[PDB]
Amino acid sequence: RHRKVLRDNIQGITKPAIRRLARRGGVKRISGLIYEETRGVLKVFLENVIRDAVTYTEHAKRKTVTAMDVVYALKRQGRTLYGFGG
Amino acid sequence: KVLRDNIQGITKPAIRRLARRGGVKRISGLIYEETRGVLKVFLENVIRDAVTYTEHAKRKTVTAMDVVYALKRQGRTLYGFG
Amino acid sequence: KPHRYRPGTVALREIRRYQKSTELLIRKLPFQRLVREIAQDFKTDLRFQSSAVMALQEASEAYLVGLFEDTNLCAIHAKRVTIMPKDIQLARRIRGER
Amino acid sequence: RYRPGTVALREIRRYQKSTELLIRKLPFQRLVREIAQDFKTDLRFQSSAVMALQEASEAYLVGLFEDTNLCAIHAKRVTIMPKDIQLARRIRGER
Amino acid sequence: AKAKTRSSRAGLQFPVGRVHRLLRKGNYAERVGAGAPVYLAAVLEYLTAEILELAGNAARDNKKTRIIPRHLQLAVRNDEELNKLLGRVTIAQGGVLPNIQSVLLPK
Amino acid sequence: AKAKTRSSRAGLQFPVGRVHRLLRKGNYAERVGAGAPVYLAAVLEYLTAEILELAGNAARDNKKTRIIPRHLQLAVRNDEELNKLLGRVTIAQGGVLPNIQSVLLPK
Amino acid sequence: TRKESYAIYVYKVLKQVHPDTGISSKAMSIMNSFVNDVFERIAGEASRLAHYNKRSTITSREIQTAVRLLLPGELAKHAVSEGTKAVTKYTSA
Amino acid sequence: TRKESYAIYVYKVLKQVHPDTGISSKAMSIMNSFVNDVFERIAGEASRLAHYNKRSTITSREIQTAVRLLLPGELAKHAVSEGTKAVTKYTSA
Amino acid sequence: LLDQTKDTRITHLLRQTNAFLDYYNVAHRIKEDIKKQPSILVGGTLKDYQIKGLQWMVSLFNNHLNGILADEMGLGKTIQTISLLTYLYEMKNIRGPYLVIVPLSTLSNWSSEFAKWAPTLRTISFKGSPNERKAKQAKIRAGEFDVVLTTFEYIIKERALLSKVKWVHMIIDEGHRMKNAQSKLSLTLNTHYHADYRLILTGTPLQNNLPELWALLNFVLPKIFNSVKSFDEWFNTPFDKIELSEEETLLVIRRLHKVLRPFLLRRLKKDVEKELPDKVEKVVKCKMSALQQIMYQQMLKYRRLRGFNNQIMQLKKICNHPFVFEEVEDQINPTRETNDDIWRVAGKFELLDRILPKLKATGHRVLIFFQMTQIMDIMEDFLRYINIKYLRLDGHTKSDERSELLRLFNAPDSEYLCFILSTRAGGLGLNLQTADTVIIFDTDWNPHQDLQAQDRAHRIGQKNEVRILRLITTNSVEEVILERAYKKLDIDGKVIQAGKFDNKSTSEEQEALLRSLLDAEEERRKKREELKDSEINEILARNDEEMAVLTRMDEDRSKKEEKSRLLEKKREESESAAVYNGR
DNA sequence: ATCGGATGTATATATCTGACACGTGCCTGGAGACTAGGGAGTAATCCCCTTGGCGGTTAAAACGCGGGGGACAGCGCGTACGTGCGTTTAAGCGGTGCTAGAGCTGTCTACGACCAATTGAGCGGCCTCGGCACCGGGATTCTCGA
DNA sequence: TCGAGAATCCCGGTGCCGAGGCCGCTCAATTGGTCGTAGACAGCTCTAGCACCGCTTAAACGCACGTACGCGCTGTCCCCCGCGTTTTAACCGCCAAGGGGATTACTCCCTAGTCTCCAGGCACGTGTCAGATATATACATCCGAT
Repeated sequence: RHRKVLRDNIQGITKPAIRRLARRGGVKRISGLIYEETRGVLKVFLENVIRDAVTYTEHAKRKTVTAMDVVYALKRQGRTLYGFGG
Repeated sequence: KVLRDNIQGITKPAIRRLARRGGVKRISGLIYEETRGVLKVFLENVIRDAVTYTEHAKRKTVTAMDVVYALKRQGRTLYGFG
Repeated sequence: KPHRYRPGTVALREIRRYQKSTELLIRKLPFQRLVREIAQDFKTDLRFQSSAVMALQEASEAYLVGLFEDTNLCAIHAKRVTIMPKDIQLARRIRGER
Repeated sequence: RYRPGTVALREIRRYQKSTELLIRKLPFQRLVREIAQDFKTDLRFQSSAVMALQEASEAYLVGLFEDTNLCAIHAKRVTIMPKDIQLARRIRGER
Repeated sequence: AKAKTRSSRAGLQFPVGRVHRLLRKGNYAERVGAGAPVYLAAVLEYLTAEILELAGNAARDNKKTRIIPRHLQLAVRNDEELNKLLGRVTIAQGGVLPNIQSVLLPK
Repeated sequence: AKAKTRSSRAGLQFPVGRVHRLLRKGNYAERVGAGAPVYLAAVLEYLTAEILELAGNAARDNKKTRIIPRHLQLAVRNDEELNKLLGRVTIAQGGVLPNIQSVLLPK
Repeated sequence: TRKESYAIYVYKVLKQVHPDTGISSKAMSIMNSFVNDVFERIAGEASRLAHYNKRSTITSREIQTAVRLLLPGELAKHAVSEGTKAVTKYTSA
Repeated sequence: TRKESYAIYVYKVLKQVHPDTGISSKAMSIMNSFVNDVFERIAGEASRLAHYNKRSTITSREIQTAVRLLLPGELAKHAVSEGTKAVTKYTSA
Repeated sequence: LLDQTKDTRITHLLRQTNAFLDYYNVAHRIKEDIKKQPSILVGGTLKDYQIKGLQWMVSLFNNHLNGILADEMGLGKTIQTISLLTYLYEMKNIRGPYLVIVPLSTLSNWSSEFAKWAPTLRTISFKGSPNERKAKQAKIRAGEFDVVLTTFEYIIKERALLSKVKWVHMIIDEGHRMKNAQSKLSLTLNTHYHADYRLILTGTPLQNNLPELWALLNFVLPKIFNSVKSFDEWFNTPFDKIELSEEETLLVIRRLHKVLRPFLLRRLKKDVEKELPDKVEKVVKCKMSALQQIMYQQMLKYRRLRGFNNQIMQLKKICNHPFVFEEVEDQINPTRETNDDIWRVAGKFELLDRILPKLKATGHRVLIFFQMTQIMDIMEDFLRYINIKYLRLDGHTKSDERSELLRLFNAPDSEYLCFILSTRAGGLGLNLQTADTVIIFDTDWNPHQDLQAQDRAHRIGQKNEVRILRLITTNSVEEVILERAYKKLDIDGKVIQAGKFDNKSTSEEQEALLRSLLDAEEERRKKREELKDSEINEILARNDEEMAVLTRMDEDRSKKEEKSRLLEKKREESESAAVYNGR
């Protein structure tokens, strides 16, 4: 029963990684300021999704978030994901 | 019934007006064709779906409800017509 | 020396005019002739309730408008004040409409 | 030394090839849980779920950077910038 | 054997009966719980209250006693969470929010 | 009194029976016509045939005998009408089409 | 053939918020189509919930959840409070 | 508890198009979730059709229409041809 | 000349060796000579040259220096290393860890050799899933060992565990795997930390390009790879020519390994047992078939009109790959059926159609080899088309599959006359002493694989001759590669000479080999700058009685008229051949 | 200019291992077969709404055009961003161990479906007076040369 | 910078038509009843998620270094905006006439609902082989120097 306080984990997304994603996208030359912008966007997005998933969960009276929960959340927001079951 | 070049019926003055309502300040002269292109496409899609609904109901008429269901189909929800 | 406004001012009066009122900006008869002309391709000999045509017009104008909004955002992003075909093409590309 | 900007154009051709996940697990997981605490507390995640969030995430930012890149190119710059992204999320209507 | 309406029993303005019919005859599930039609009608009442309130205010600020579509448009779009909700809705006769980008202005 | 399966009677690879169950137990209408489950299973068979065909080809062109998600991604996106259909789908382990804007290339 | 609508209901609500304000016909047709819309959404969510959990019966609790999904921000908290109160008084009388 | 899927069916189809090709497990899970998806769409359209015309019963003709809405371009023509043939042979035997 | 630089390296090289604790004197400074195999070694006794080679390896690390052993296949190298070890356990009182490394298949042979000879020692093996290695690994981590036996692989997989622990002596086998220091192992062994002393083997050291002597030699001592480009001295020098690559190398052959006499060793079977009865060394020429002439001679334009020159562009031309794209086969037949001109197109196939039947009458079991696996297809279809009993072994032939193929072929009565291979593809180790006829194909980059193909046959116990026809077509790019590998044959022959004066550590021998190959270069260079059933029967005649049955074959095929080589007009086969050759 | 080093590249090896394929057994969901009836289908009659034709009125589109402000292209510069090498740390992975909590199952029981009867609210007709369009006229303000 | 003229708002008057308030009045509400069953709830098992350790090691990071690009300016050129006059084509009002929907009552058969009765699909298995990686052999590219 650890006391759980997590802070600045958003730093866990790292300039190297974001840089990689950029590469996969086809970005050529990044600007140094992006690295905060992305963390902003991402954090938002997961806020929405994790929100919906958690909601589904509590509705089912489960303490666990199954993958199906997520897939229904993404499906809810109009991003359909395949491969995790349905 | 043969209708041709009615797309000209959309006129540089009108498109210009729409631009204004949008908040456009200064148009470029080439837009006037671009818009006719876009519009023509859009109505192609919608009129398509509407007509489909109609023929399915075995009616010779396209009611407004037909359209509203077509727009609703394409993800543009319209209100006020039912 | 007749009087003339600084070009670009008359527009900025027009905008403040049109963003006010609600009226429909496309002449009926042309727009109707258009819609029917398109309709012929799919099926022929069709009937339209007037209200339906009204719908197509509503959605149309209410679409192009938003289009020009966003386009305008692009042109401004380019440090130009004049929208251009490549601007629109960018817009319809970003949204994923085509 | 290579001409700067070449090493990138090798990286792109590298990454657009393969499928692997580009974010370290443990950091990303710690993130997800940290967000989760706010809404409800004391939650369980199936590993596969976390995998899902990562998948959708990366698969989102990627498209974002694609479109952004289209904007920056439209501006006759080769370097994406915060205002570029902001334009993108504005055009799509995501916020 | 004197009938009272459900919409009254909860003190609602929407016809809880009619809702409880639409759920069934709409095939939204096999069976309709009893609390549901209530709990739904309440929500609808609340939202419609929100819109009509705002459009009422703006309409008054145009010095008009009778709400017209333009008022609805401005009520929605000016508010946030509604705009968030209605974002893909199109209101006929709606017009547009007054807006101009700053850089367009002369200086 | 010897049973033949419907999926056979039409010569289909999909389980027309199972479809005709899902329609009912899914509350998609009050009553399910008889021709429908057939007519649907046919369509599904056709589409799945399309995807699997394309991914098969591309997979062969990577010199692999066993289809993996990447192959599906490339099969879809490279084709048009599918991409039109799946446009909002996200395929885990999907990667991206190889693409670079021309102006990025050196000259 | 009698069509139906919420027009009368809407109108009552109006006279509760702004006793003095008329509402033009078209501007009623909107609020009508609106309410039908929000109804179709919330119902739809109730369905695709009860389907997953393998309940066969839409109940209140679902409708609550569905609302908590669709309504953004504070409309959640307020609306939920509303319905809660409503059903409460309902059963209690 | 036995879950169900289309995996076997998909696999048969595969061996009809490419007799030699294996299909990895995950890459099956996709095609599964896919088919369930397209099914939910087409059914959904059949519903919200039969609702409007006030038919109470999904029939073939609807499914045809629904397909003609969802499938873009040529997938329309081909798929419709397919189903048509299928039901045809079905009744005829 | 550079000899004095080599002498300054006499001092300083062995200085570095002093840090890691003529050259001949100072390299042999510690001489301990024991002329019998040790006690604990059981199950027989080594040959004179064998115990003297043992004794030699002893002398190596008496002076405490690594080395190499070049001995020919089947001279007892295995038992030799065994003896060396054992001597190090008993007479040296060392015991301790010893790291030995083999190719997989051979590891069986090795285990056997530790069963017979030295039961006295723990031999740890590896195989069979991580499971067996849980037990065995944790067993070693205990400090439990005598000998630790493994393959190339589990050096990489276990490199953690094995690298982590200290070692004494490092025995590499097949060492020419070290040929390229870019090879993962070569550098991993440096990541592997170290056994105190490292040791190598080879069947054949390799290409005269000689990073090989670099890679190996350098890997023999850290001193040496510090000395890499001081090898680039005479590796640049040795690689006019009489006064350059000869009058210099009248020693420099020596002088390189006149330095390297002490720690490199070699032998030849003709030196020790010399019981190899005989075999013949022959070649033939062939014609390019007109079909493979027409547009394929022009593939210089097809280089742009498509893959890559050396293989899909080139070797296809050579009769090697008729219609691999197969649309040419389609131009002949869609149905892929038996007829002429499908097989005729190639000197390989048609040529065999000519020559083989005579052998089918003279019942000489034939060997066949390739590199590209796919030829074996049309080869089969050809043989079946003649209805010939044959066996093939691909790269997909599994180990026990291989044993079966052998014993069936090596069955005394086996009526399959021809046996098909692709040389390096399945070569590994093998013994076929039942086959009297070897025939070679195509390019075969480097000869050493060809020497493999030969060692497959004439190995001791082969009581016939061995006929060899290396199959080449006239006016053909294969001739280029052939001659390239032939000049390789020369200079690596000079390398054999290195293994000669270095081999027996004598003098009149070493100079006899000097004059030998320095004459060979003269002759060969002087030589540098149709089917005729009579001729063929002649090159096939091991006696005029073979000229008897072969010329009764020429009584029939005298009267009988042999489905020949050239394919000569079929226009749209020409223009369409330009299509597909351009596609 | 060569040219050197890192990158693909066409055939071939040797093996390693985990993941796919074929399987044997088992169970219930699907097929066969029959019955009831209600949704569906089809004549039959009615009339509300679309379409065509019209003759006017004029607002609005079309066309011309002088001119000017934006596009656009150049560019000097300075600087933030690519690269890379040397040092550090936290991810990856294999392991151990515990148990909160997922998931299933047997009863239960409240409770929603169905139905018949009752009855009042909600919807079509049907007026009306006022909110609101619209016009004209002065008041103000807002641009554009000083 | 003030001054002029066009733009636009204000106010008061005018005239109209639909927002809305009532009135019947059909029928979809509500009451008031059983009854079959979804699902709550103990209740049980086991599994999958959490915690923690110790370990290689591939990253991440810090950093110095240089140059490619973002950018600010400029000047050249011109394409679009602000206002004529011209031409027409929409608009509005009016009409008639007819098809296409809508309604209406009628027949009938396709689906639901049960009831048995299997074999098709699912779950666990133990195997072979496709990818994985390292090796062998050439040549060709590329690129960032010369």
